[PDB]
Amino acid sequence: QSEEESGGRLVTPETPLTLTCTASGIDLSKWPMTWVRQAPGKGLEWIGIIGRSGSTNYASWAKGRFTISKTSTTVDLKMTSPTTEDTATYFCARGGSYYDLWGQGTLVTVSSASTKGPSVFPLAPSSKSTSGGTAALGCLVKDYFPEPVTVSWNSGALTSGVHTFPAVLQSSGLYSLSSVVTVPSSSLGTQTYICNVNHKPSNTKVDKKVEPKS
Amino acid sequence: HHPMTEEFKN
Amino acid sequence: QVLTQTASPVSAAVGNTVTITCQSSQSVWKNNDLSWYQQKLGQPPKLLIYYASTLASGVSSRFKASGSGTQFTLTISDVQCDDAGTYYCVGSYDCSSADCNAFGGGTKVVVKRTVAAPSVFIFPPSDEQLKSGTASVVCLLNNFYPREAKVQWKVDNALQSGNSQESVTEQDSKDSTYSLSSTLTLSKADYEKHKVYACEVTHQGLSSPVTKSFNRGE
Repeated sequence: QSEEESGGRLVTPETPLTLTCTASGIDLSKWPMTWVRQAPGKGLEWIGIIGRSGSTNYASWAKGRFTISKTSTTVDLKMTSPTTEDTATYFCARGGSYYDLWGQGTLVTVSSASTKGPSVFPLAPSSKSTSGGTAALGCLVKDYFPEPVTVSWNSGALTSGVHTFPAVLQSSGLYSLSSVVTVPSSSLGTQTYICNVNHKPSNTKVDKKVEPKS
Repeated sequence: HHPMTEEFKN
Repeated sequence: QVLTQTASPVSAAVGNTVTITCQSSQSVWKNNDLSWYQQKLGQPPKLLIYYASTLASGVSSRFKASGSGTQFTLTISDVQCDDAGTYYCVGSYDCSSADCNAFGGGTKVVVKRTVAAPSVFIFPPSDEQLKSGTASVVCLLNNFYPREAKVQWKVDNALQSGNSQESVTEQDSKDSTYSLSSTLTLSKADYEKHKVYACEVTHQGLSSPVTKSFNRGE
């Protein structure tokens, strides 16, 4: 009883794009299925619906640019004349009146800019500065396009005290983000801190060890 | 066709 | 259709109550096909209420809702830290004469707490970055409340303007604080021309601004 979207990627305007919602443990003939989107920092927006037997309906604002179809295991969303205003995370959801199951979303970027992988730089814990028995350290993930990047610490074992900030769009049109963690100052000598950065759109994967400066 | 409710509502 | 929700933010202390209203521009299907959702940043929405008042499976009984026609309300009682987030209503309509469904605009819930001053850290650019021709100086304001804060950057006591960007985390689901990062971006050429780099932080929880600084290369 699960949904997983795929197919989100960078395309130039007017280039058609198909997203796929793969269902597990659901009989798609028994449920209306819905596509929804959310632009960064904005609200959810209904796109359309495919009914139990395959009939479709769409938002008035879509102007025929979206087509939903389904198989016994998937629901597709085809977007035909994308513009920059279609950049968003796209979700598939189970239901017609209301939505009880959701995918994690897939991110579509519509832009003429090129893919660029990030550089990863340390935010080195201060050799001589604390703000409460606590030190701070982190990683700066700079100059990438498109979104998203993911950051974990010590392969996901370190979660407490972690703040991964929202990406900022720079004047260059590239994204940057910082991920920081607060840790006991006493641990700086003995504990290893590695930030695991992944930018799948550029096949960039970096494991960067962050340590005090000499 | 099919009643709208059987198609689109749950 | 347009569903108009309570303006953000709705605020409440832990153990208190908030309500969120949702007005539909037209009556929903059968006067009660209206559902409510909670969303946290980076996650899909979670169903809370369907058919205007029915609690979804596994959702806390702290959530209740009512309404009919065009007028609906969601009530969150005994507010807890992890209620921080954005709440949406979804209208369901007659497909034959309208769009089948629409979302309200969302209402952010902010959990109140005691004022907390930020802990401030400053990070010089790494040598690896400097090799690339750019310098990023980072100032971290950690675990503060409320969200309002001011970061000023000074380079050899000269106030910087237009070369910093900042980003803020969502309200924390366990301690109700915010954190903020400000990045000052300089060319390597400009960075190597100056000595003292300083982040000055103003916040309601500080009696006077806090400065963190370093000297380039030390």
